[PDB]
Amino acid sequence: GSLLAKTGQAAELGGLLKYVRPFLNSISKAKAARLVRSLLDLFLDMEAATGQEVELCLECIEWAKSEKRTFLRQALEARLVSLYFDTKRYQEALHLGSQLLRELKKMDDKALLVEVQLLESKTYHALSNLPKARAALTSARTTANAIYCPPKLQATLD
Amino acid sequence: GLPKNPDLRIAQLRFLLSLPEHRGDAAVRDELMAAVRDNNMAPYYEALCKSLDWQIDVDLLNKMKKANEDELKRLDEELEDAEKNLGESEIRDAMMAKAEYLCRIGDKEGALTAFRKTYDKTVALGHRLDIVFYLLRIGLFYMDNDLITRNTEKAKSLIEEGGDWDRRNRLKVYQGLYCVAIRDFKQAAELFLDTVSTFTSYELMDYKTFVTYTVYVSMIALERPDLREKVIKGAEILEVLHSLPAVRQYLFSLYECRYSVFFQSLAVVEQEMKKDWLFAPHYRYYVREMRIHAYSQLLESYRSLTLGYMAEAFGVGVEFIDQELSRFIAAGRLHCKIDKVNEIVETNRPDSKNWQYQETIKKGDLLLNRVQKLSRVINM
Amino acid sequence: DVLPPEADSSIMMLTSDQKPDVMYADIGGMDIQKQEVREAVELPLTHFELYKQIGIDPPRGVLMYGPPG
Amino acid sequence: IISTHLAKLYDNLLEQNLIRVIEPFSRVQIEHISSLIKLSKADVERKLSQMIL
Amino acid sequence: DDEFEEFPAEDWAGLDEDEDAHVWEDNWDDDNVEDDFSNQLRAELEKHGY
Ligand SMILES: Nc1ncnc2c1ncn2[C@@H]1O[C@H](COP(=O)(O)OP(=O)(O)O)[C@@H](O)[C@H]1O
Repeated sequence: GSLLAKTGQAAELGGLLKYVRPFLNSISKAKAARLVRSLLDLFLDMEAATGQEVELCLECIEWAKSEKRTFLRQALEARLVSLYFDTKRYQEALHLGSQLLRELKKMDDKALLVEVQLLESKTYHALSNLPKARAALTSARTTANAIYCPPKLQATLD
Repeated sequence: GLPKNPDLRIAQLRFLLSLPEHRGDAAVRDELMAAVRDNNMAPYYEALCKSLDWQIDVDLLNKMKKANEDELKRLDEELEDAEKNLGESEIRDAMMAKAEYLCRIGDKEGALTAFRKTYDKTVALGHRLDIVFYLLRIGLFYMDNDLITRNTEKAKSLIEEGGDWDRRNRLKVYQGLYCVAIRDFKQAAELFLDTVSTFTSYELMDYKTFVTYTVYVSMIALERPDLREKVIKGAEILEVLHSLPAVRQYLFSLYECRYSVFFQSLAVVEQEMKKDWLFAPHYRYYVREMRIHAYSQLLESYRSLTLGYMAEAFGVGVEFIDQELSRFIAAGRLHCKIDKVNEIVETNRPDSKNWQYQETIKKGDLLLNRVQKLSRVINM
Repeated sequence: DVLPPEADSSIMMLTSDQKPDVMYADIGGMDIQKQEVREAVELPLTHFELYKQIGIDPPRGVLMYGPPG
Repeated sequence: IISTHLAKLYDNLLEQNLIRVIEPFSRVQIEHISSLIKLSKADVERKLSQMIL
Repeated sequence: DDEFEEFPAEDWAGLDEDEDAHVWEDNWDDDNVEDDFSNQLRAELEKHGY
């Protein structure tokens, strides 16, 4: 995956991701999930196949749901909220963020909640929704008090 | 409150098939697609005018209507005969089911009868609110402006006084009376900017349609004061204009006072309002009033703007703009005069003192008429 | 005559309204709780109509028995 | 917050230049105003309008 | 109480329809007849060439 990212390959990386699934369902859930996240991010980095990225990640989310890896599928849902904001998606990003918030507040994840709230504030600002953006950002601060030194995340919040 | 909303849709489809004959091919298709469904035989005495007397579903559809209505009637007979449930009991919701059958299936007459019956029977807060809402919805369905006025009067007078946080669920259609009528200038807006919907997408066919009504009403309402801080500042407003680009297009065109795109967008707006049953200002306040406001805004802060250049700054056809200005000056607004021998627009804007003086003398005329009438009242 | 003003009769502060001194989220204390305080502002934040209908009885007196912290 | 703020600042400079050059004149010709501001006529007229409306 | 029928009481013999059956307030201009404005603007665009 590192060499594929260095060269800029897309089809080979997609095939490798679609192939490594048995190895994913054979090891620690957290390690496999983070490997999946890293591979997906590296694939989405360079080659901008906007007609394929969303569909591939949605297939990955459906696969994670079938594997009952709830935190994995939630992480990819947050990643697609980020990709939706990158692609200037109007309200589908919004309802995906709302669904993520509903699924996550019942849990006690914190990094995902901060990222989701920050993305919601970002998309409110993109749609020029200033008061809801302010409310979401205040909630983002209230949630982000938890992580003490997330050096990237604190810069994002600021 | 979901019922009578698809009924509103079929009513608007009948409007689009009947009043504009330009829509006579796709209008037939949508009318058929929403009338072969929804059990439209009793609500087909209105549909027979445009299409055939009855579409070819007669046997099956009438059997379905009669069977469903007979089943609900049997249920109502059981509740009202075998059981003596009175007042605060389940007979109230039984008669609500009766009215729902008579409305969503049968014609409006039986629905209105069942409504008035249970309204006179039970006067509880929740029941009364629900039935007032249903009466308003069926009135705005069948375009009985008399029924709409009646239910609006009773609700705004006493029904809404008892019980709160439901007026926020009702004003959006309680102001539909002003919406469907000509009064889209002040009252409709003042009570209609409230972005608190009783349902996410219902009543007025959508939240997007709700917003389009808001935009039309505000555009009729004012021109460009701190409207930036009244509606433009609205975050939900900006979001829904992002959802609707052309709507955002003409709204921002009016706000920016760019007439070149404004007139084309305004013609598009008038065309859209034609495809809408809320077309009461067919010749007064589609485009003529909005451009009266726009021309006032333009020629104010101006003294002598040339016709030939204001024409290209406001579209094309110098003769078209000249005749429009003449017609509107004859109408009364556009406080200015036209120097035809030199083709100039010499405005006459009164000072604050002068215009307000004129307003006071007008009101003095009206009140002298009033006091003369009252002097007639006395000494007789 | 009856004197209309009442606050300056004995001073004791006055209308600290219409003035942003410290807005809200700018506070450094985050919450402590602050949820019972948003609860206390619910009544100023309209919601007196929603106190009824729902059947709740909104709080009236809020004592904070804390040190200058 | 790049194009929007740059446009806002540009409007600020336009308004400040016009207000700074406008005090002496009880009535001034707008092409002279445009000459002082070093711009065309239509844009200067549009800005002065949007200010005064 | 009398209706003053001595003055010629020619009641309106239509009894067919109220043209403004609703609360709409008309204006002297509102009742002019034209092809609204959309068609007129289309004709203007055509005569100017676009
Ligand atoms: N962001 C902040 N968060 C918490 N306390 C603050 C903040 N900013 C200022 N303060 C301090 O809070 C203090 C209020 O203290 P004080 O009113 O005397 O306590 P008490 O209300 O118990 O008498 C002020 O003196 C001020 O210095």
